[PDB]
Amino acid sequence: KTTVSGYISVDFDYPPESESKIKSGFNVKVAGTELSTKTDEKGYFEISGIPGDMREFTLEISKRNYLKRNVTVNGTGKLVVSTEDNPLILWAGDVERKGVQDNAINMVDVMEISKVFGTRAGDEEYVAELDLNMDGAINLFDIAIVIRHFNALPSRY
Amino acid sequence: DKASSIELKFDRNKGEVGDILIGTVRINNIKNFAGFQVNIVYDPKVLMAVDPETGKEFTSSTFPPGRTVLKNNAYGPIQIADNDPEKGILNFALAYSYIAGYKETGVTEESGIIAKIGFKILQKKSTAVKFQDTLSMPGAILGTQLFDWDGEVITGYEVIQPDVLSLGDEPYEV
Ligand SMILES: [Ca+2]
Ligand SMILES: [Ca+2]
Repeated sequence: KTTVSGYISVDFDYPPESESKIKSGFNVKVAGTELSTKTDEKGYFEISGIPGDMREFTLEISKRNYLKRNVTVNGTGKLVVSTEDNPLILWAGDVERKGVQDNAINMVDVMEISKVFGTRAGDEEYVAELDLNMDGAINLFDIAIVIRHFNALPSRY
Repeated sequence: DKASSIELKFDRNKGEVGDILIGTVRINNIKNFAGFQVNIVYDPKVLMAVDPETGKEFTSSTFPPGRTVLKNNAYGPIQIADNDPEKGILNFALAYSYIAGYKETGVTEESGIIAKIGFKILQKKSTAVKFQDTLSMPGAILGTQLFDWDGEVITGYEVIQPDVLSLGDEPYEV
């Protein structure tokens, strides 16, 4: 069998205290199989049990409110797709609406965040998953993260 | 009409080389309007997009001037520009970020100008400037997406295009 591992992270600034939540919870799935995992608090993932004859496979990387990314991997054995110092980046801001993302970052996403603009952790209307930098407030820094990759599609990675 | 629309109209549809035709993007009767994104295409070999306020040629980050709505800083208006003038694409967006405040005050901004864009005539060839769909805006309405003060997508409006800039059909008057 084949094992694949790596590191996932983000390209925006966040408080050091939030690192654990920022880097965890990225889903990684081997396409066409039931093999999957989620990243830990360092952004590390590892998937074992990939068939050895499956010499080419695709990793589907996803997280709630992130633009999904597919990465093709060629090889067998112990494969490393990224390192902690140069992680695979996923872009925040393909925001769910009624549990559905549209695989584009654009004004629809900005406006979803705007629904809870100016809220803080503790408020009735604060939504943790829309606090993109996880600093305890939903505000223009979160909107600016979306705008950084405005009009992005998964093909632009 | 009372009917809901977004419209791009030109001050004139004929001109000589070097004239700047002004395209004005308006909204009409858009209920509880709070923001938009639009994708406008043109032939960059025939027309050059220019800022009618600054006099500069459009770049990727040029937000068009001239709006008469979404100006109240109390609700945190945010401009976004992501044009590609070399490929004849303008793509820009603006909304109130603090829509809850806008809604609470309850004074709606349902009609007015959202953008003015100059188009400098490079050659006398008949051409079109139009709203058009783009892969970066899935589910948009001919490359237009309008938002209300609940932060929801507005549908049901007309998309009015400008008449053809029939620059290649300019005969002497009979
Ligand atoms: Ca989206
Ligand atoms: Ca935040």
